[PDB]
Amino acid sequence: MSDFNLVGVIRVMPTDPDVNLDELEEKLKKVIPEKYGLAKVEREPIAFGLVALKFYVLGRDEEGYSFDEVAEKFEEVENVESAEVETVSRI
Repeated sequence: MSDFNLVGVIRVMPTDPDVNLDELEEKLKKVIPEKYGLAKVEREPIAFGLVALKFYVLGRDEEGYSFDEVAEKFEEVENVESAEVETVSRI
């Protein structure tokens, strides 16, 4: 087929308000495995001083692709409190 037919949006919550965001994204973007693609990075700041990051990761609906997998790789990065897969959709 050659394209991407799925998108999984992973929400990452930083450990605390003081976390440098630009650096976080840059680190997370390179932790994204080779076969996945990036479609969009969004910031959703919250009232308490923190700002959640939303990654729209591209993949395929075939063995070998696991959005929970990249969420986990995301959780290994420093200053990341947690990474979850909010939803997955066909594209």
